[PDB]
Amino acid sequence: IANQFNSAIGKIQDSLSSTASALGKLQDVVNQNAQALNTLVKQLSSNFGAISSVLNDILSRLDKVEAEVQIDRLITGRLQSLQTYVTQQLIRAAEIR
Amino acid sequence: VTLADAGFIKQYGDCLGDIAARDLICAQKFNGLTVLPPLLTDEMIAQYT
Amino acid sequence: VFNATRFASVYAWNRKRISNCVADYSVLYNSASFSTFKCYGVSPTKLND
Amino acid sequence: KNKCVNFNFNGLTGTGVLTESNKKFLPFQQFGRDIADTTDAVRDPQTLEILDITPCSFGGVSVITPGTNTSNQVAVLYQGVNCTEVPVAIHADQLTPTWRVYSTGSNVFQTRAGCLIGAEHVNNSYECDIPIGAGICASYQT
Ligand SMILES: *[C@@H]1O[C@H](CO)[C@@H](O[C@@H]2O[C@H](CO)[C@@H](O)[C@H](O)[C@H]2NC(C)=O)[C@H](O)[C@H]1NC(C)=O
Ligand SMILES: *[C@@H]1O[C@H](CO)[C@@H](O)[C@H](O)[C@H]1NC(C)=O
Ligand SMILES: *[C@@H]1O[C@H](CO)[C@@H](O)[C@H](O)[C@H]1NC(C)=O
Ligand SMILES: *[C@@H]1O[C@H](CO)[C@@H](O)[C@H](O)[C@H]1NC(C)=O
Repeated sequence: IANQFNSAIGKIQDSLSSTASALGKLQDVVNQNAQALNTLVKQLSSNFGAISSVLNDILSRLDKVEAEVQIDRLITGRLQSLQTYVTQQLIRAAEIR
Repeated sequence: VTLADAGFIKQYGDCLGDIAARDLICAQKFNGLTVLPPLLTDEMIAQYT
Repeated sequence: VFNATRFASVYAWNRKRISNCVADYSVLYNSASFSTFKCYGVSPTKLND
Repeated sequence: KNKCVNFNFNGLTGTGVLTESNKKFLPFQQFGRDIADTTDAVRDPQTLEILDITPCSFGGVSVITPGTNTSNQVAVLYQGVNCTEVPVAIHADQLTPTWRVYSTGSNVFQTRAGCLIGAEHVNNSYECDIPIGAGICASYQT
C-alpha cells in the first residue's frame, strides 16, 4: 500500500513535468481575464461615429460647440464598453465563486 | 500557469521605453486599468496548504 | 491665389501646391470680403493652432 | 525631457513625460501609435530625434480609517506606487487630490500594494483588521 502510494505520487510529478495543458481550467481563467482587458483597451480605437477615436484631435480641430457633439459620441460608446466589461466580469465572478 | 500582472508595483522605469512597445500591461495601465494584488500572498497560501 | 487677376474656368479648375510656409488663417478668415468660408473637418478658428 | 508637460508637436496636443526613444522611425513617419490608437512616440520637427511619450504618473488613492467615532486619524495608500512618486508630487504645482499633509512623510511604508503613509510599520504580526494587500493589514492600536 505504501509502495503503491509512493509510485502513484511519482506519476503526478512525471505527468506535471511532461504534459502541457493539464491546468487548462486555471489557464482558461487567466486567458479570459486577459482577453477581456485587451478587448476593453481595443475599444478606445473605435470612433463610435465621431470624426476621430483620438479625443485630443477632436479638441485640436474643433471649437467648443462642434467638439461637444463629437466627444458625446466617444463618451456614449466608451461608457457602453465599460458597462459591457463590468457585466461580463460580474457574470464570471459568479462562476469563480 | 503563467500570470498577466500580479499587482506588485509598476515604477515607470520598468514600463517606459522598450516595454512601452512590447507589453500589453503598460497599454492597460496607461488607459486607467489596474490589477490589484491578492490579500494572501502565494507564500501565505503555501503556509495554509 | 485669392487676388490673382485671372481665375481658371470651372471645367478646367487650377490646382496650386501650398508647401514649406507659415500660413495665417486669421488673416483670411477674419476678412469681411468672403460670402462663404465653410469647413469640413476643422473649425476655421482652430486653423492657426 | 523626463518631466511632465503639456506638449504640442505639429498641432498634436497632449499631457505626458517625454523620453529619448530607441524606436526606428522611417522617413515618412512623424508619429507612433499604441493599440488604443493613441500617440506613444513622436519625431521632434526641429531636431529629428524620436521621443517616447508616457503619461504623467497616476494611481488609485485608498483611505484607511477606524470609525469616525473611534478616530479622525486616517492612513493613505497610493496604490501601485513606489514611495518616490508621493514626495515628487510636492504641491507647489497641482494634483487631482488637493490635500498633501501626508506627503510630509516620516511614517511611510512601501508595500507591494502601494505607498502607505500615516501608518506605523510594526514587526509583530496580528490577525487581519483592515486588509491592504500582499500580506499587509492595518489596525488602530495603542
Ligand atoms: C523603489 O524605487 C527605487 C529607485 O528609485 C528602487 O531602488 C533601487 O533598487 C535596486 C534593487 O535593490 C537597486 O539596484 C538600485 O540601485 C536602487 N536605486 C536606488 C536609487 O536606490 C527600489 O528598489 C524600489 N522599491 C520597490 C519595492 O519598488
Ligand atoms: C530646424 O533647425 C535645425 C537646426 O538648424 C535644422 O536641422 C532643421 O532642419 C530645422 N527644421 C526644418 C523644418 O528645416
Ligand atoms: C460611537 O461613539 C460615540 C461616542 O463618541 C457613542 O455615543 C456611540 O454610541 C458610538 N456608536 C457606535 C455604533 O460605536
Ligand atoms: C524589524 O526587525 C529587524 C530585526 O529582526 C530590525 O532590523 C528592523 O529595524 C525592525 N523594523 C522595525 C519597523 O522595527
